[PDB]
Amino acid sequence: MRTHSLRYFHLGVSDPIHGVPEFISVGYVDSHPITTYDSVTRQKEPRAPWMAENLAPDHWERYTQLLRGWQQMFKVELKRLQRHYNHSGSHTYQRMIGCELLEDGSTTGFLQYAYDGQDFLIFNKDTLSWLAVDNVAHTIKQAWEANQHELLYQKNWLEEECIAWLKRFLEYGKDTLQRTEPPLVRVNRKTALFCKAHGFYPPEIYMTWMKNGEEIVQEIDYGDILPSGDGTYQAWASIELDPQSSNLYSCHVEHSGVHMVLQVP
Amino acid sequence: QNIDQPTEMTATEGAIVQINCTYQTSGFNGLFWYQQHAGEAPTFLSYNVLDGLEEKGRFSSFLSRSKGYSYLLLKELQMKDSASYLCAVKDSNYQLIWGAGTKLIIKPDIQNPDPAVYQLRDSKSSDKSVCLFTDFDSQTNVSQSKDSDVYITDKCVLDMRSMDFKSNSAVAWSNKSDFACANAFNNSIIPEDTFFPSPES
Amino acid sequence: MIQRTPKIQVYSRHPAENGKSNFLNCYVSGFHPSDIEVDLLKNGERIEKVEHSDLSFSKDWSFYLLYYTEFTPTEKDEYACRVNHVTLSQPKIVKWDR
Amino acid sequence: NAGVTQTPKFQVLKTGQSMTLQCAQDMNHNSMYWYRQDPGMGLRLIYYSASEGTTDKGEVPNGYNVSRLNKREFSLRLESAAPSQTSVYFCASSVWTGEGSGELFFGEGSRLTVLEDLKNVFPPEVAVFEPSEAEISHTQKATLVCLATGFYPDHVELSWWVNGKEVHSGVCTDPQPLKEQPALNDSRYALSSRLRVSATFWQNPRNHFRCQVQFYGLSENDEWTQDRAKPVTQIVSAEAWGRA
Repeated sequence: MRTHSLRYFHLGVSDPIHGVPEFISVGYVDSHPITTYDSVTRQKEPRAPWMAENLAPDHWERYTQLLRGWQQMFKVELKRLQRHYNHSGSHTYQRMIGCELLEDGSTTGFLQYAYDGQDFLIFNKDTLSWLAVDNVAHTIKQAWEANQHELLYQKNWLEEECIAWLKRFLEYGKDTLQRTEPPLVRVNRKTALFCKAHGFYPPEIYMTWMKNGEEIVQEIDYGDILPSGDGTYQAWASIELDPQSSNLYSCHVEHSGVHMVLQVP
Repeated sequence: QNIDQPTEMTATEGAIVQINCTYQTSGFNGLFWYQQHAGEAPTFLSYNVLDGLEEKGRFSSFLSRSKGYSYLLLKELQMKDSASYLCAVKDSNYQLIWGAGTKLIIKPDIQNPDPAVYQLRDSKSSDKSVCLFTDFDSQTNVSQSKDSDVYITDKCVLDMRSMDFKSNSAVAWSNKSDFACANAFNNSIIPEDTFFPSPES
Repeated sequence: MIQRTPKIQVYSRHPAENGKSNFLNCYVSGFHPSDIEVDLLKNGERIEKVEHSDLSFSKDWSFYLLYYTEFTPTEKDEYACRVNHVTLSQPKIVKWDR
Repeated sequence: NAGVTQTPKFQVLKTGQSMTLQCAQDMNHNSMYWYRQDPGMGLRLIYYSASEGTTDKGEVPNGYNVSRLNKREFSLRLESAAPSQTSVYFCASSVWTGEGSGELFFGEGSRLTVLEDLKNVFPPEVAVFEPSEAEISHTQKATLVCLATGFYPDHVELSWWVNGKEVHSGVCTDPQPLKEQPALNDSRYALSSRLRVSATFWQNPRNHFRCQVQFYGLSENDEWTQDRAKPVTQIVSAEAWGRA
């Protein structure tokens, strides 16, 4: 199997405009939303049909209760941060947790928090400690690091539980997540050569330009990998043409174990 | 999913005892031990979630995630360790599964056994005759009566703190005419040297 | 705080050919905080039937969204995507550059 | 700083009667739980409340309902009692539901017995038996015995009082009652306790010993139709004086 990841995000907002939720949580496998909860629906619900089909109503009912508890803990935690930063107005608090199962079989795990969209606290599950970015974080770090049982619980969850959930969801969603749609690749002129790929899945792809068999990264413009809307992706890369000398340019594309070369005549 | 622990264990004061808990779960988010004295509320003892041994006072708790087993180790047992010990496992959905509990019975170390069966004084408000088997060593077991009109309680440990003195006793009573302390504990195996004071004329 | 202004990219689902049905996409990304207003335009006016993904989360704590609508491209019809955010003083219009 | 407070400690109910158990915690905890404990099995969750404003069923919700009235309080309602609801009920709380390692703080327990008819309810008969003179001369100690017999259900608290003060040193009370007729489902119970003192203490004629059993039984609004006296909640005691 290729590399895969499972991640859960929380967002709290302290003074949201009317109608907008003070709390949202979304889970992802790779790029795919799999679950969603917010303080307006107050229900945890599937976001992918293969989650809805493989997890019984008692799963959703239970995690709905757990996310209502998270919603309240996030409100309290954000109230305390904003008081300690001495900040008025609307501020955000975010959490991200997850793991990756790499192609070679190795694993990774991560857990971190942000305040107003900037790193705040970062967990190291090998040294069993929290990195604090400022003195407000440093106060929280002290309280959390005094609870060594909870550090050990988080290490176990990242290393064993998260990877087990990920393998379970990967099997649920295998028709979607383990498929391969190769790219359709073309070269155009607009003076620069554009190497364009579309229709591919998974989104991970590597496109570059080589000039007389040499790669010059600082000369290449790299487009983003963008969703096409139908479950596949598109991307591009461009390089500027030298009007004073001929050169042999080639677009190189790697995707899911297959390499492609388009030599420009 | 299930969790299993022995129903009861008996050990001697001063010794060591290991209470085992094995579990079969889908997912594992940590294992708890609680103590519950008879008639009281469980109270938290320990939590393990990675492999290894954790010490706290005379109690240690061990966990092996790969064999799905934990033990609670109590060293230098005291009478006050007599209690039930409950293990509980948090499963993949963070719900606790509780073991049925292990009742730990501690045998006091009786320094100077003086086994005897005494007749207590009648109460003017009661038709019962009452007999006390007392001061025997902790290896003696007291069996239930075989006569329906004779009532025999199980042994109980009493502590006279002022004298740092412990003793076992069991009580037998009946309102039957044929009842006598000389035969009250006839269904138990009692020490050969048990003292039977003579009845009055 | 540090507020991040949205990156706005307009593009078709498939390589566009005039007279062939397609989807026009507006992918808005990299912005913080999460409140945002997005409209697709035809010849400078707002398209009514426009769909979008749920708010999505990136690991650098920013957000992204995809807005899209079904259309058939023609020679005379100009398309854009208009975005408003706390980081922008006036709405930002990005034209579909084919 | 009381922790978890639940009430009542004891209650007898007739089949079909309604009952509310109360539970409050003063620990500013978010999560609260109601469990039942029965012989031979682990605790079973009835209902829980992950946070103020939400509740959900546990493993055995049928025949029960709950109210998370506010952050502190979580009540358990038995609308129409069934004999299978005879049990010991524990309320518990924890800081929140997300603390993987978070422990439960338990209340003191509520013992409920549900009966088809209250005619099987009896208070204890209580009697005290003075020490054996042979024991006093053989050991220089003196053991009094208290017998509480014939009571049902097993809702009793036995205590010893020496010179008007409750004592615990030198006391041993059976941890479980004896069934007077072991075969019968509804057997009445017996309970013995011992108080052992020095012979010098027993031989002071002004020392006063009392054994007291608090029985938890019927209330004013339980209906009583039997010929014998209504078995209400009451204290039964017996006494003895030291003997020179």
